[PDB]
Amino acid sequence: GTENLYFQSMMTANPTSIHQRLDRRLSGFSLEQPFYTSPEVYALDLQHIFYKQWLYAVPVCQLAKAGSYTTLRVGAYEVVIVRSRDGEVRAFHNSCRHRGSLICKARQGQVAKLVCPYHQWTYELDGKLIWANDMGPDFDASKYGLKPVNLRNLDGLIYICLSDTPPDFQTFAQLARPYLEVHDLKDAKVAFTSTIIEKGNWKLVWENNRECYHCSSNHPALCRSFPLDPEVAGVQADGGVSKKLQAHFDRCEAAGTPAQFVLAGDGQYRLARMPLQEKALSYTMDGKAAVSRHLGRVAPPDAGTLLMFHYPSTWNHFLPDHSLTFRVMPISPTETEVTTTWLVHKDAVEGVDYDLKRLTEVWIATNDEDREIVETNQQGILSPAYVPGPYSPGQESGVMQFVDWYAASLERALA
Amino acid sequence: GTENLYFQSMMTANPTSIHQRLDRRLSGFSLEQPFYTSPEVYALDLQHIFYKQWLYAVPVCQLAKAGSYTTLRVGAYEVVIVRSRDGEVRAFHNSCRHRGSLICKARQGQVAKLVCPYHQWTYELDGKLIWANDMGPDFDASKYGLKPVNLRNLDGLIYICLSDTPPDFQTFAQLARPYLEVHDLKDAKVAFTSTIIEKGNWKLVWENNRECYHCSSNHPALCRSFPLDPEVAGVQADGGVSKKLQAHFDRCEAAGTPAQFVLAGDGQYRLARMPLQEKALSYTMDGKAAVSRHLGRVAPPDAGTLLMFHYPSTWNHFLPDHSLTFRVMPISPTETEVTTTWLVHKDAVEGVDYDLKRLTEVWIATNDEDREIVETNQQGILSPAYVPGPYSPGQESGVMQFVDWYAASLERALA
Amino acid sequence: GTENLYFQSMMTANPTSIHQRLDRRLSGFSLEQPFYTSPEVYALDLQHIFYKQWLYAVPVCQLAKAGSYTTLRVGAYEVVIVRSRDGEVRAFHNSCRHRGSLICKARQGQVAKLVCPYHQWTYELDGKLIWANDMGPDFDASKYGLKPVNLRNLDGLIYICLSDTPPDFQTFAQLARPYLEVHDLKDAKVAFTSTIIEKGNWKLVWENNRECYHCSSNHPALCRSFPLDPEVAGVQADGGVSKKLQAHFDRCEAAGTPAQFVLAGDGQYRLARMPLQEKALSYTMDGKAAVSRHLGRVAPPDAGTLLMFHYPSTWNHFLPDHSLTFRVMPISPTETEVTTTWLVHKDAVEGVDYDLKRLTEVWIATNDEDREIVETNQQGILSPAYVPGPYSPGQESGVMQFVDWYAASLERALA
Ligand SMILES: CN1CCC[C@H]1C(=O)O
Ligand SMILES: CN1CCC[C@H]1C(=O)O
Ligand SMILES: CN1CCC[C@H]1C(=O)O
Ligand code: FES
Ligand code: FES
Ligand code: FES
Ligand SMILES: [Fe+3]
Ligand SMILES: [Fe+3]
Ligand SMILES: [Fe+3]
Repeated sequence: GTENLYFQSMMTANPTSIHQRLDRRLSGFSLEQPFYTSPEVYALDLQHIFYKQWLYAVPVCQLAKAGSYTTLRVGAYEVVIVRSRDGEVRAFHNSCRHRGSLICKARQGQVAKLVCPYHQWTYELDGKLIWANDMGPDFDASKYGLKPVNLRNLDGLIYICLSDTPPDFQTFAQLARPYLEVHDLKDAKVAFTSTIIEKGNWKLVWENNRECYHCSSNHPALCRSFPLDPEVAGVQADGGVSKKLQAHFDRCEAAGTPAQFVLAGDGQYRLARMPLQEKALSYTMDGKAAVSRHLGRVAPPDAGTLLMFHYPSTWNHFLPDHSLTFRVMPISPTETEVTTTWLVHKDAVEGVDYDLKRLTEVWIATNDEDREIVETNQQGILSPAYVPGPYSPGQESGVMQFVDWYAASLERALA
Repeated sequence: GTENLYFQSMMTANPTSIHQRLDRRLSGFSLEQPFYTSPEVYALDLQHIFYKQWLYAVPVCQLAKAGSYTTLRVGAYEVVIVRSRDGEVRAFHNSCRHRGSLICKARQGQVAKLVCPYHQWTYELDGKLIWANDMGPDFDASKYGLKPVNLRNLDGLIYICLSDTPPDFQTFAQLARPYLEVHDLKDAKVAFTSTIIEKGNWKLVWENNRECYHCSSNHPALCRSFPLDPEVAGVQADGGVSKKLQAHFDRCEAAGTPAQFVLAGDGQYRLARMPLQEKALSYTMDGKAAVSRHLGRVAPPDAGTLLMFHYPSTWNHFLPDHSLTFRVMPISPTETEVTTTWLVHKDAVEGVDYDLKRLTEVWIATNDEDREIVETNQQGILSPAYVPGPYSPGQESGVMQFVDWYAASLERALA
Repeated sequence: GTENLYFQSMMTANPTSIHQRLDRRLSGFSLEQPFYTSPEVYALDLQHIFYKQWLYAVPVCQLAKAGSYTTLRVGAYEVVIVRSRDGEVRAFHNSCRHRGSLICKARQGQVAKLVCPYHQWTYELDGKLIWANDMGPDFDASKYGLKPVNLRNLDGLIYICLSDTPPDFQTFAQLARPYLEVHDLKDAKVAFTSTIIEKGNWKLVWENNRECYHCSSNHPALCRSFPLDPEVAGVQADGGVSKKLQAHFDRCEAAGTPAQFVLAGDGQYRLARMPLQEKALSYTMDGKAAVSRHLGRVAPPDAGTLLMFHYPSTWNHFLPDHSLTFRVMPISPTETEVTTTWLVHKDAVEGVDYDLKRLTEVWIATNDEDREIVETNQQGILSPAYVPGPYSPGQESGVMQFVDWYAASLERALA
């Protein structure tokens, strides 16, 4: 399979020479092999991208209850996110300060205190070490609380940053709020979660995500509701919006629902509320709303889909009736974890207000089709005969946009 | 298992120092550990041996039909071999020139055109890019056809070479033709294929193949039909042929069937038509022909077995009634893929002219026994206590011959 | 799982800089990450610790019969231990001197001679090559006997050393004999063996073993019979023995059973006969003897447990009724094999004198609980946020003792 091909390919690969490769890179072409296949570049992507930027973790509604927690792995980091006694959500390194053990072993739960399973060093929900057995009179517990992790709440969506010197989150947060607040995500519940591993590099997952050049042949279910128009998927709107699209933005905004396409100065994130195809209202097989009790106050009913990406961790679709978040996490040079979360109103009842299959089938199928595509792409790229090829200017503008953001971010980090 | 032992062994291994190891190598001894166990030597074997020499791929009869194709992996290369519209068989890198994707995902099939599953760039069966959607007015498709792979047809057997500067194939092809043509391989069909992975280095598979020192204890089925006489398996005939053997060569050649032992000047290949044991006619449990409708025009009926090896990819047995090809492909430092293909006349009918079990049981068993032997050999070699030992001059002349060819080829490539 | 976390963690890890890390190490703290996670340190641990020190292999009673043998893997070494024709137990490298093959493929068995399965080079049970087929007149078999492995018999327990220059074993052997001889281990049989792989570094297995700081929360079955008192598990007795403990040592020694705590000058090994909790006599759920026919002549019946450790390979519990040996063998940087062997009197009859479940359930459970603990510890340590933490002086004195022995041994080896 791909794991073998990965080993085979790295055996004869030329040196990574990253500065030389970055120097000769042209924006209109796919990346040279080792960006997608080498452990050297993968290590740089972890150190300089995933461990330095803000990352989407989970919806805040998963931490609704007192003492609730959820855990996730980011690269080699094990993080626990908890609702503290004061109602604040905080994140910590899930590593006991005694001898290093994980403290929370389950993916989610509720606790009164964080108690290490090894020797029961006990921490308060704010990270403070409040009991350590028989450590002697010269032990200073104030030096041994859990190590915090930088955390922000983006209007009901929890973001974290593993750096001691996180970049600016506030510009993004301020920009996004008008678009997100109308979805009332703090009042959501998780209706379903799907976690899959795709056997391709995280950048291949993103390049695939940032175009619909592949969609008509590969996504029969999605194409019923999501338009193939390159302006929707891509970033050609940044230079100017078509009349048809602006007319949609205006219908939304006349109705009080922010829609207008906005792209970060540095290209890290984009928000836009795009029309669905034809008469579709939601990502379903019949095109109608999946949930009869809407999540948020979006108007009009055919307001379409709020697209939001924030590199490197997340793309999202916020519809009038429900919302979907996607989290991208690196597993190895040729493996990527994608977590899709369906959010519905907290009072929407499964079997009454929505049907689980009807709610999820379209994107379950789509993700599976994307995974197959990404994996097939990865296998060809592993050939030593692979060379960069040209992106379509009309169909892949969004791919070039992502690859530029990635290369610039890496260049800056290596400076 | 062996994968663990591989990791354990490389941890404490001395540096590879390949030039120093090559310098001190004596031809009468097995190779020092890292030749059989190290990823450093494995990488050199791929780069300098498998990616530079002509390799057996598949019988041409698998590409009998219009638009037929077959795919194979050689190291990290994914290759597709196709019968083009003009009747020519060509090979290409199975990597789309857009973003790199595999084009043909199945092991075999038929197509009208080669259509990439990702964004449907469409290629003619000669590799030319004939359609690429929405690539703009400055896109030159003539720069983006599939990359060709050097290919030859050795009398019904397809060989390929991954180098842009392939070595001479013509000397071998010219020498082999008289021996092969009488088997009419272009009129064969594949009756059966067996693919196994042996957990030993590709060179251990070859060293095992090039002797029958192990045969009497390890191959009860084979020994019924294949002689143990070292002159048969080995290369002592190169210095002079025994009277008994020459008498066999003469029976064949008086009957118009080329038999005489011939060995390449550089040792890369050897052809010889050798007698079977006793009264055996074929590789069966009862010694009689497996197929009643013969593949080719070999005479007399006890002409025996045409042995042909061509390093590094193939050994072969061509009998009067059917033929067997073996393809050796490297998987990792301690793994090798061996593909055995049974060829019979295209009009031979399974259940009438041959029985599948009767046709295949002997070599299925033999390959399994060889695999066990090679794997057991590999495990001992992984010990840091392993040191070269002496080959038997009488029983292992053919092993020394292979190891010399390998070492010389590596020396020349590193020069 | 852990294998992924291992790969993730090594990607961004700082250089190992082992001399710098060793230089700054403080004895009161857990080790810096790469000691527990890096392949570089693992390679040094194999080369300088496991391949240089004496290691426990198996009880001699497994080699009771003529021509009996047993095999084990130590790192990448494959070793065979055999009872020779003269009654001596010897060990050899299980690698044929011809081409390297394993000779003995089974874990245990009996043979007349050691016959290589490949080409049947035949060795006497003392390693001498007595037959090699068709090797020519200039073959000197005296140069090609099996390579010996240094072996000692510690009062019924077989120890080996992979170095050509083994350290002193005699000081340990002489010290241990009075304690061990009363267990009559030469008259034992193996009642049961359990082999498990724990997904943590071998040093984490040892650090866990050398404290009961974790025991009250994690070992309900064990705590019924094994005391939590830090003086029992640890090495605080080295500076002076409590009155209660000395009273126990005196009961044993008045009765002729050596008990007194003794610790090696260099800390490599320790023997002590410790009291069990409450009225317990053995490691059972009811606290009574597991076997009605005792192994050895220990007195009094509540003499408790003879604890013996010898780094890096073994800890042991010798009770009045039966004994348990534990063998620690490295598998990878984050994997360790632990083999627990229950020894009972050779005439003790399963189903009459002991019940298999009753005999083994306590330590089967305990080992499983330890494995979970070690694996959870390993996962947290893999975080790049992991930093050394302080050991409990009162509860983890034995952990510091082991870590000191390890660091000193590595320092000396690198000198
Ligand atoms: C639906 N795909 C194609 C382009 C947009 C992307 C998304 O999920 O945002
Ligand atoms: C049958 N074995 C032993 C020597 C020849 C080899 C072969 O398959 O060509
Ligand atoms: C029972 N554990 C805790 C300390 C002693 C250790 C042992 O098995 O020797
Ligand atoms: S590792 Fe957490 S209390 Fe010891
Ligand atoms: S990768 Fe083949 S058409 Fe895009
Ligand atoms: S490898 Fe043992 S006899 Fe040949
Ligand atoms: Fe898609
Ligand atoms: Fe064989
Ligand atoms: Fe324990």
